[PDB]
Amino acid sequence: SPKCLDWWQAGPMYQIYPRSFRDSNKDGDGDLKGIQDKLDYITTLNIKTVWITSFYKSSLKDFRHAVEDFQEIDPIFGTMKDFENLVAAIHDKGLKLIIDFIPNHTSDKHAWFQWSRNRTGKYTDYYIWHDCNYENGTTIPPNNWLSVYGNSSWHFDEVRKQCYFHQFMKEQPDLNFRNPDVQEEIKEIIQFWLSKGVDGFSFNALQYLLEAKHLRDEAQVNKTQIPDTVTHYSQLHHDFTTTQVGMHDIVRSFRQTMNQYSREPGRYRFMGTEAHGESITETMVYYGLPFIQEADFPFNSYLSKLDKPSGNSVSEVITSWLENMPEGKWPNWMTGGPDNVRLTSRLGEKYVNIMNMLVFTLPGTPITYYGEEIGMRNILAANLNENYDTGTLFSKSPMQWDNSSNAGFSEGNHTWLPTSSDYHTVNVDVQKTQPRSALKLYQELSLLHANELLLSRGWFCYLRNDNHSIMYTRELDGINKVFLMVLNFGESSLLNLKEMISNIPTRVRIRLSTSSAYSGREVDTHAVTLASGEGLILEYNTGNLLHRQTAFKDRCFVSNRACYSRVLNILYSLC
Amino acid sequence: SPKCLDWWQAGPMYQIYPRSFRDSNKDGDGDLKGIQDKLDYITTLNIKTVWITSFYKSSLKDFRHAVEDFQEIDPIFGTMKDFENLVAAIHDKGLKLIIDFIPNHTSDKHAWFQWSRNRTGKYTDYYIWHDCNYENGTTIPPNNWLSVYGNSSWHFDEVRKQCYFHQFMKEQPDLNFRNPDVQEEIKEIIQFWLSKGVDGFSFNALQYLLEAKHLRDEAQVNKTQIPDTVTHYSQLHHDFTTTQVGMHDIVRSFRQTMNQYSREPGRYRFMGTEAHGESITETMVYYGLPFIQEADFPFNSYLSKLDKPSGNSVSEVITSWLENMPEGKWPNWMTGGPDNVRLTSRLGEKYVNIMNMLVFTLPGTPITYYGEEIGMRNILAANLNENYDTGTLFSKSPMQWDNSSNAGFSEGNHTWLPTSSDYHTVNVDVQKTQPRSALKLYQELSLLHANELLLSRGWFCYLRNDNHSIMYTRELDGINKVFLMVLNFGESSLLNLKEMISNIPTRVRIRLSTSSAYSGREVDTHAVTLASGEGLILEYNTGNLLHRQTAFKDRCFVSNRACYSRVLNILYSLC
Ligand SMILES: *[C@@H]1O[C@H](CO)[C@@H](O[C@@H]2O[C@H](CO)[C@@H](O)[C@H](O)[C@H]2NC(C)=O)[C@H](O)[C@H]1NC(C)=O
Ligand SMILES: *[C@@H]1O[C@H](CO)[C@@H](O[C@@H]2O[C@H](CO)[C@@H](O)[C@H](O)[C@H]2NC(C)=O)[C@H](O)[C@H]1NC(C)=O
Ligand SMILES: *[C@@H]1O[C@H](CO)[C@@H](O[C@@H]2O[C@H](CO)[C@@H](O)[C@H](O)[C@H]2NC(C)=O)[C@H](O)[C@H]1NC(C)=O
Ligand SMILES: *[C@@H]1O[C@H](CO)[C@@H](O[C@@H]2O[C@H](CO)[C@@H](O)[C@H](O)[C@H]2NC(C)=O)[C@H](O)[C@H]1NC(C)=O
Ligand SMILES: *[C@@H]1O[C@H](CO)[C@@H](O)[C@H](O)[C@H]1NC(C)=O
Ligand SMILES: *[C@@H]1O[C@H](CO)[C@@H](O)[C@H](O)[C@H]1NC(C)=O
Ligand SMILES: *[C@@H]1O[C@H](CO)[C@@H](O)[C@H](O)[C@H]1NC(C)=O
Ligand SMILES: *[C@@H]1O[C@H](CO)[C@@H](O)[C@H](O)[C@H]1NC(C)=O
Ligand SMILES: *[C@@H]1O[C@H](CO)[C@@H](O)[C@H](O)[C@H]1NC(C)=O
Ligand SMILES: *[C@@H]1O[C@H](CO)[C@@H](O)[C@H](O)[C@H]1NC(C)=O
Ligand SMILES: *[C@@H]1O[C@H](CO)[C@@H](O)[C@H](O)[C@H]1NC(C)=O
Ligand SMILES: *[C@@H]1O[C@H](CO)[C@@H](O)[C@H](O)[C@H]1NC(C)=O
Ligand SMILES: [Ca+2]
Ligand SMILES: [Ca+2]
Repeated sequence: SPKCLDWWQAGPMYQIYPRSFRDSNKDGDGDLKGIQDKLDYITTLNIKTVWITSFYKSSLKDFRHAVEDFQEIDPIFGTMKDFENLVAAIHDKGLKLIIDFIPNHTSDKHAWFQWSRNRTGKYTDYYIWHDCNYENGTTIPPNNWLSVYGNSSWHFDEVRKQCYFHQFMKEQPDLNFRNPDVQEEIKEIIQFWLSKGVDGFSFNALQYLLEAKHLRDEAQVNKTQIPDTVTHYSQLHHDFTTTQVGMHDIVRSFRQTMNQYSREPGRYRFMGTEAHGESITETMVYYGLPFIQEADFPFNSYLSKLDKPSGNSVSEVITSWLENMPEGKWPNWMTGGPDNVRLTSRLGEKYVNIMNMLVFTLPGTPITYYGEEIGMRNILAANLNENYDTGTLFSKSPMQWDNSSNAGFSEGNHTWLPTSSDYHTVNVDVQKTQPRSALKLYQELSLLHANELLLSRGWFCYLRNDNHSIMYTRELDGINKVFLMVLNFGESSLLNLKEMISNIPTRVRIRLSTSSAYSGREVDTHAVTLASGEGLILEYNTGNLLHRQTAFKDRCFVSNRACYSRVLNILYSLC
Repeated sequence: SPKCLDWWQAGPMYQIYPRSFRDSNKDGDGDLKGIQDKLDYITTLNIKTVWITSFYKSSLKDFRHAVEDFQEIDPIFGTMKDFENLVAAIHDKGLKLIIDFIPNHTSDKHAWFQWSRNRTGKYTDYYIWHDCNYENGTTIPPNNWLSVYGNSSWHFDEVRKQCYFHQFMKEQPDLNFRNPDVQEEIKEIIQFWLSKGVDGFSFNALQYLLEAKHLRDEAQVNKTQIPDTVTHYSQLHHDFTTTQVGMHDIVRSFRQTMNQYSREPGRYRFMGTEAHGESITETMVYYGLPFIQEADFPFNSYLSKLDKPSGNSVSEVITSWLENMPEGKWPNWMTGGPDNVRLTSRLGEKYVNIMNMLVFTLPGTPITYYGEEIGMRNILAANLNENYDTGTLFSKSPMQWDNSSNAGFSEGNHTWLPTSSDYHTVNVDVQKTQPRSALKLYQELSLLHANELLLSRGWFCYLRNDNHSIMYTRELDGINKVFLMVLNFGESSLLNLKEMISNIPTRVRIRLSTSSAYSGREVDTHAVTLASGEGLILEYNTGNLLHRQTAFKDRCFVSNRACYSRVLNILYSLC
């Protein structure tokens, strides 16, 4: 008898950017009270977890953040009581809530830093201070290290008369995780939010926690370049400021703090991490070891990087994640996020449905960014008098609920960001009346994913794939039924499935289709037609399963194998 | 009720260089059968653990080693049966046996390497192979990395037509610990020796297990130096070939393999490591974490580095180890070893006794190198027709047992190394007849250390120290007795102890003294005389202990605090 799937394994996650979900008090900024009013809509999506990005008291709301108090709410989002009412409303709905945590830096207005730049007490080495020659407005940094946004990562502080370190903007001084006073502070921040009932954290920017103690220069990517023109982050090799040797042991103490709150059954606290962008073998380290426990999964954002809808492009993201993942770990598929271009603008409107069908039929936890379920798109321009990253700001446009003032988001006259011009046709109210929309298909896949027992605990055998088409099967032993997903990223195709499967009848029934005209229509596997961005979930009966054979041992995947008993009507792991 | 001390915590360790202990078959090389004949002498020293350095089948017996078979014995030392008879003899004596393990490299005659240089099967990537331009006997290495003994660490292999990596000599190709086939091989070597009854391992050269995958050049210590004259290891910064990010996780899997054999009580398997030479904060990482288990202790060889007998020199080694050590860990004190100059030649013959008294009264496990108990010294010259390191060879001279042929070591005409000329006066037989010798005092400290309950579980308060004198106290709460160790590394001293302690009577009795004339003589703490290399263990009665006060909270140390009950007659941890 195998162990039940945890709540973070069983249902999709829904990532919300709280300043753009729903506005309650007519001021143009979303708030925690507005998320509580729309909890009913989240349960129609069969969502399991709500993931709210940062809402702490912040002096900078971008550039990975500048938090002035890790135990407070920013005023625009509400108060501490408004958050406690939201958590009670989320739990009584049967949902879970995970929140963003960034432990790397603070704001230069944090009380810890105003005490540190004065050498007040034990706060003197909460940050990384160093002597640097400064005069006439010019400073000589202790080394050639560059900030992620590009300039010397050392900044002179006139009060302390030294230089402090920052990986990000100068408003974001880096905390010193080599001393144990700072790790006790972060330990107390975790315990404060886990006490309020938060079901887990998403830790971001963990690869920047530690830097080399010797403070030696980095090696330039171009060896023969004049050292005074090195100002771009991509012009250096980052061997001393990223993923130092003691970094994963700090992450493991975060996990051990969260184990104190995850003992009682039903209240396991989730831990997730932002993946290393340029390396997938460094990402799989966060999965932990057979004897050392770490993150529950690192968030896989490699599907949200693709800017060309190709068959070989998607196929490569899938196999590379499942090949490198440790043996019995849980995959996850994130097709969009706050800092990448929305799916409709990146790939095209004809690919919205095919992409919802992909992440819901792959093995693991599908993670959904708000607006992706209705085919939302990037806004073309904005006018913001606040410090934001204009390269990534346009995917945070307010949610489109109906055809009304500000797409039914604010009920005021102004919103912090403009809504898309096509909210008259693309909105939640309109899409849930028409029979086959982007929102309707999402609700059919979310419901299918919930109660199938074949998509949640079934094997995954990835069949061959020419470009422009992806095929794979989900199957469990004692079920006598398999799902066959055919996804066509090409211009068209009329392909023969009897050649490819060799385990398929001549008449199979269509369980679901993105075009949605094939409601329950049967098809003949001799000649199946796929119209350039269409996907089918075929369902039929068979005994000879694909993973039993020796030809497919290499391309079948399962997290924890468990056969099914038609007699006893239970999963059992002995098989 | 606190947990009992393990066998590696309770008694001293005795390090034996097996080729120089005792020769059985007249061939001039010590063997495992010769160690079994002298087990009686090891129990007169009250030794708990025997530590035998490497004896595997080796093509190179120095330069950290070149092993041709990790599951065989070198012929000069005996056979597999001779080892099984030695382990049975060691256990039936009540002793433990730990052995050396080096997992970094092999010999170029290993079967794994003769299969790897031919690309035979899965052995093709057991080692680190790379393409390099070779012609006319000259080779262009893949980067500027240097071997520890100084030259390019890449060597061209004519059969494979590539370059292989070696941190040490070219006869020692480095294993590839990034693939899992090699870590399964080392896992099976550990299980093979733990099955034979070996009670633990000493892992050496663990900081060299991993190297950077990118193979980028190191940074020169002298930035403006011509790159073709960089041939010394000390001319580079070793950021890519030493202590890479995944190294401690490989050590932790070694520990987890040894936990399968350490479950039954009385048979815990010890794990020790060779310390990082130039850094003490990197050494304390091997102690592990509160939640991740690693080495039981890293071997502290900082006492064996001192080449000047100074009071401030010894005092600095002691405080730096106890300050940086994690909270409840076990210290260890190694005053000599196979690769450093013996204690008599490094400091002087007048400092042999004072150094035995130091490591036996400090808190932790004292580790003894064979010959140190009788005041052995380095030989002046040798004539070896084998590849050895002449800089460190002279501390491996054969053990001096009596005034006979070859100091009673071989019973043959030749020995692999000559014995010291002064074996007529310095030998075990002579020293155990005269009343107060180096061997006699060692047996009194070893016996005192065994059954005292104050030196094994007592606090350690390090009192003030002018140069030329070291004072410290060992005390437990419910015992009503304290030991006061006065060690004089200066030229002479007549010091007043009533000024320094303020808890001491005017008449205290001498428990032990290196000069040994003070057998049971009482002394007056008004004027105590110490003759330039003398040490006293003073013993008296008091109630107001030194660690109870607030002035000494900073300079008292204990591994696991536990008071003593005069009524119940047990240690209890609630105090
Ligand atoms: C580093 O910081 C400076 C701070 O001013 C940035 O400034 C640019 O400076 C050049 C001339 O020195 C101007 O032509 C640019 O207009 C400045 N930038 C802006 C946005 O006004 C500089 O860009 C930074 N280096 C980076 C980001 O690589
Ligand atoms: C690395 O940088 C050097 C110098 O910046 C580049 O070499 C050329 O140097 C001359 C100097 O007189 C410049 O006029 C050229 O513009 C430089 N070339 C380029 C492409 O910038 C060298 O090419 C750089 N290496 C690269 C770009 O790989
Ligand atoms: C690197 O390896 C070479 C291999 O020969 C070592 O050789 C020395 O070479 C110089 C001239 O090239 C001779 O004068 C020396 O006598 C050679 N050494 C010996 C021991 O004979 C060289 O020393 C090595 N580099 C080191 C060890 O730093
Ligand atoms: C680093 O190396 C350079 C060059 O090897 C040293 O600079 C001097 O360079 C001239 C070149 O004409 C030599 O004649 C001198 O002998 C070099 N000086 C020395 C001390 O070797 C530079 O000094 C070195 N840096 C050090 C040793 O810190
Ligand atoms: C700055 O320093 C002064 C004196 O050094 C101190 O009185 C003041 O409280 C400090 N400011 C802060 C914000 O700690
Ligand atoms: C003052 O600033 C100028 C900038 O042109 C600089 O060259 C000079 O060294 C500075 N001198 C002092 C004393 O700060
Ligand atoms: C949507 O809103 C517009 C303006 O508010 C209105 O004219 C239109 O009738 C609405 N749509 C429907 C279906 O009622
Ligand atoms: C919003 O602004 C409009 C004019 O811009 C004004 O007529 C209206 O009263 C405002 N609404 C609120 C709630 O203040
Ligand atoms: C060397 O290679 C040949 C053929 O490639 C093979 O027959 C031989 O066994 C190899 N030698 C060793 C020691 O494996
Ligand atoms: C041969 O060796 C000489 C060494 O003087 C070298 O200069 C030359 O490049 C080499 N040529 C070939 C073809 O190996
Ligand atoms: C030690 O050995 C020498 C030579 O074997 C011998 O002359 C001497 O008497 C021995 N010492 C004692 C105390 O017997
Ligand atoms: C040792 O060598 C000597 C001469 O060097 C010889 O007389 C003696 O017999 C040898 N001993 C043995 C055991 O071979
Ligand atoms: Ca940092
Ligand atoms: Ca290695």
